[PDB]
Amino acid sequence: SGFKAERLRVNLRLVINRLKLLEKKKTELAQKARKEIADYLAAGKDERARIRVEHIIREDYLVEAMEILELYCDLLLARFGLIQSMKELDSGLAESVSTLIWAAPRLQSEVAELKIVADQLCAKYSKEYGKLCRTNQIGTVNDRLMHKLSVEAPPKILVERYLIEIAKNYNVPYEPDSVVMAEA
Amino acid sequence: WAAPRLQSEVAELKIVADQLCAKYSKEYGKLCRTNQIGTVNDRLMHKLSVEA
Amino acid sequence: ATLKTMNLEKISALMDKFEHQFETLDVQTQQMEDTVSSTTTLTTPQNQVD
Amino acid sequence: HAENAIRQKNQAVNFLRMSARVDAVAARVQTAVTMGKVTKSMAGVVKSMD
Amino acid sequence: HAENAIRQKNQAVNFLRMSARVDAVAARVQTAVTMGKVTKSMAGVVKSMD
Amino acid sequence: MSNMEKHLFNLKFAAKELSRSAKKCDKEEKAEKAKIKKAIQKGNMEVARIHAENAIRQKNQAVNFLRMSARVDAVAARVQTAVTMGKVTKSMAGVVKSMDATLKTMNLEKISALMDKFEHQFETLDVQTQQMEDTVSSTTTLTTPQNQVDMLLQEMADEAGLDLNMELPQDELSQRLARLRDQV
Amino acid sequence: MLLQEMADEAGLDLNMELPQDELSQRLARLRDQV
Repeated sequence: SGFKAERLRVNLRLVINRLKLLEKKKTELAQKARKEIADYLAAGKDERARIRVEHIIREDYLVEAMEILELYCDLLLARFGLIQSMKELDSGLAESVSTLIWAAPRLQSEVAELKIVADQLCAKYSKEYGKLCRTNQIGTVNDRLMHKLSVEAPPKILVERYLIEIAKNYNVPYEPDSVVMAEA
Repeated sequence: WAAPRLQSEVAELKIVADQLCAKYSKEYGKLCRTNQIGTVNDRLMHKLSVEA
Repeated sequence: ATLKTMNLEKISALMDKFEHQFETLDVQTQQMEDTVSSTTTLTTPQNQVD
Repeated sequence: HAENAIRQKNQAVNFLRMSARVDAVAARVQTAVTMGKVTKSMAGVVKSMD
Repeated sequence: HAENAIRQKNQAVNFLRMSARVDAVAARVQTAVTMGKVTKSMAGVVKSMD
Repeated sequence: MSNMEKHLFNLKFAAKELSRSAKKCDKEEKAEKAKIKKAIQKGNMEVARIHAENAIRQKNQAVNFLRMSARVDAVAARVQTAVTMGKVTKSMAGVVKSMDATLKTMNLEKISALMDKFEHQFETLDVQTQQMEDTVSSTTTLTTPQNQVDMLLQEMADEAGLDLNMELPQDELSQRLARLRDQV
Repeated sequence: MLLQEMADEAGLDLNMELPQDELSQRLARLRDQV
């Protein structure tokens, strides 16, 4: 009881559709954002440009994270026979199932169906496994994805390198923070 | 053997299986579904396996 | 309101059913045409068409 | 189109043959209608002259 | 447009093929209607002449 | 008119109203510019400045209305998709429901039966035509003697230059497959 | 089943077969702790 295979199958397909669409939209919005950084740098407002590129870095990391989750949903669909057949969790699926349960509370603001995918996977493999996933006590959640959805501020050198590349591309004079470039 | 695997797509295949079980008896039908009867085609069972 | 009454899971279902019901209508056309073909076999001998 | 051409070729012969048979029957009922009119007229003449 | 062109190319063949099959059936019910009229007329002639 | 069609109608109307407002501002920038020239020629510098401030004001109003019109069009274009795709979704839902009913009342087993009966009943009508024609043939045997028909065919064939003798009673795969049946 | 059917039509996610404040909970925990 609780678990319904078709709820999981339908919602996995929906999650892929929604992620596939959000990646495109967010990629386009990053173009518009980078133009705005060049405008701030041209206006000599470098100290603000630094804080505006933190938004760009976070959206870029998020788009990369959405690509990883798209892949794990597509993997659970490809090997959906195993999910439905066994009662134990296979090794091949452990990364995917644990990561999707871990990610859902972070992403479910944007990708509402991802909550239902997580809830069904917890109904299948039990609530206790679901709790061990959400904290990564299960030690199986994908490390790169957890990095990409971290709440920490970007490294100062990443911010500076972003400004250097954007400034170069839009032919705007920029001089990077000497202290940060030295610390690197 | 195949009907329970395929009957999502090929609905009539259920009726074919049900009639063949009515003909040759329910017990033969059960021995088929597990291949205890040792007669189900091997290549077909491979091709409908759930393994990656 | 409309995204409640026809949510994406319900759309997914409806589209699956739509597709599967046109598979069935293809099966039905095929066997109407096979019947008509056999019905008028003597009016179109194969060798004459060839 | 080839199968239609050969089909309508063969339908034409079946209709032509049936038309010939129904004409042959129509030609016989014409004799029956006319020879009935003649027989009643002769019966009437016989009665009048009697 | 390329996908529309190829789609309507293939729809045209399916409609043409179905039209040919429905004609073949219409041609057979024409025989049944006409041969029914002939059979009733012959039945009527037989009764009149009897 | 649906509740959403009303909203679309009002959005399309607001977009045009803003577009007209931009056109009115442009035509009044031209009108005020003409009045600046007249006031300068008459030395009325105070009145010239009032028209100059009107010209520059209506220049800038025109851009704001034009920009707002573009934004309201973009929204009107999206609610058009929502209205049309709603009509399509309801029509598909209706088709699915109709076909579900007809595929119940005339399922494929019932169609199979009906088609078998159709074919078998036209076999019977062929048997009946044959014996009507055989009766009519025997009925009018004396009107068409065989030898007279044969002679007319031969005469017409002679005129046509056709060599086929018409008095006489005028595939190999079938023959070989028959020989196989005899050999076993 | 009738409730679940009507909820499905309404698009409501609440499963109707199942048996479907924190200050009260905390004040209860206090009573247990003393």
